[PDB]
Amino acid sequence: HMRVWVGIDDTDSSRGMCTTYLAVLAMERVERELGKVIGFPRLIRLNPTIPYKTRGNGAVSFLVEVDDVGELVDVVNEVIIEHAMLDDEKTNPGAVFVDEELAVKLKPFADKAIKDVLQIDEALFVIGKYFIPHLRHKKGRGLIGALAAVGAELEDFTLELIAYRYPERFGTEREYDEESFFDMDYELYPQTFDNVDWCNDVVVCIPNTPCPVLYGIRGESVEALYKAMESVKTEPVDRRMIFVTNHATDMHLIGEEEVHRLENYRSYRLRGRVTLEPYDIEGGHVFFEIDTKFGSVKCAAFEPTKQFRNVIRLLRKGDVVEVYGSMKKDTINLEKIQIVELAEIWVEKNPICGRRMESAGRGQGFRCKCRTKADEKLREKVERELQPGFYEVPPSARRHLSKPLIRMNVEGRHIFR
RNA sequence: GGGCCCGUAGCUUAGCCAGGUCAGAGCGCCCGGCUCAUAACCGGGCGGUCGAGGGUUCGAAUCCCUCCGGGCCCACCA
Ligand SMILES: Nc1ncnc2c1ncn2[C@@H]1O[C@H](COP(=O)(O)OP(=O)(O)OP(=O)(O)O)[C@@H](O)[C@H]1O
Repeated sequence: HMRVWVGIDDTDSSRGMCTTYLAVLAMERVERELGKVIGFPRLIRLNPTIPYKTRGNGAVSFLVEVDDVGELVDVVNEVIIEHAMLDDEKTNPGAVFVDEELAVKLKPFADKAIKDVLQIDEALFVIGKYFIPHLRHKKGRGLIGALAAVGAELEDFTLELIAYRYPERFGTEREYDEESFFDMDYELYPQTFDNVDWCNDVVVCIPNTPCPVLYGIRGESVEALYKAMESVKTEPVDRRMIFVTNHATDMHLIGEEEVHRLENYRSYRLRGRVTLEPYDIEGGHVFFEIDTKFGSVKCAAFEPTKQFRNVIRLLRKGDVVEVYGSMKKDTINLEKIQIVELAEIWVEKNPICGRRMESAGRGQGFRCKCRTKADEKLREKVERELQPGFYEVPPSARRHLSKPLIRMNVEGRHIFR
């Protein structure tokens, strides 16, 4: 007997199925034909800016205890040769079978696949250092996510109960009783979180894709996911599995503290002062700029962000903030932001008398219409509405890796349920 | 004492000095849609009679008179 970590990635299709699903099918075969599957499988989300991602850049791995690693590999290669969309060109699968003892040695790699950008060669190099049995299909871009999935270190993590439909019910649209999910959220939240967007009315955990996935509930315990699991009404649940994921951890973010430049296709946490004030563009798309330890940084607050814009617009030149987000097209697409300090803002106004006064020459104060005389203008402090604290985008906007403010222990949280 | 600017839906604005689809548009808002691929025109709807008053004309947001409100400049007196 031996302990081997199986890792899989890039196997789905635009029109195809899910990668967690194929890992479940392989698991079943391992469980009854080769040995046992130890504990909960793992869904490790990686760099959410990769262009190759089919929709979320999620990779899968699971511990196994088989008698002979050779058969194991064949068995898994098979499940791929049958349930993997090898047809598409956006799908280049890869599988890894690393010995448990060796998993740890991959934390640096997985880490680099989550926060930065890697290359197929880099994955093949790791494989080459420990002669890790692997499966490279076509290009094999999957070997990246595969290794990562196994090496990814979870110091923090959330759980996710994923239920799949019956095969015949595929393609067709899912049938379910919405209202049951709110009863569910209204009864288990925060425990189970990011499952519904009230102030935007939506059920996020229920996809609308070709994927076998019926629904997918996130929580902080099996207890919650369990209570939730039965406390909901939907079509009959065929297969179902609970995954340990780095979902809602911010494992992708890079503190400014730890780097010099800021490259595109990466995410960070920065502090800065609004140099240029907020502003829209067709579609409800808000933008602004902050002065940073790097220079002039621009922040995007796209429409899908909803109620977030209602806060961002309130930002004024000179405010101190902390922006969390990924950078693409040289901009930081806000996922959440902290309002550290607010800059007061005054206004110049011409005096009165009867009524208001005008300007009498460049250096000659102001005179009435009311025939009077005054020297200075009416300066006034304009109280703001915006307030310091942490503001995040709404549930329906959340990105898998994005840590919801409900999980963070910081004061000044304005939570959007 | 004189000389200018500017005011079109809640904002920001086309059109205005070539007056005859008297009202276009982006944001907002109301209402939907997409998606648990951070996402640079996703939609529909309501919404202005064009600062106020007045005059010319077959007719003005659109040319003229003046007023309200914003705001500016040059001189003079001292
Ligand atoms: N940091 C990275 N650098 C380079 N390539 C990466 C990186 N992270 C992931 N990849 C590659 O991006 C591709 C993602 O494809 P994949 O099909 O896994 O998307 P998915 O969104 O995970 O699919 P699904 O969510 O439907 O199961 C894989 O080849 C993965 O190896």
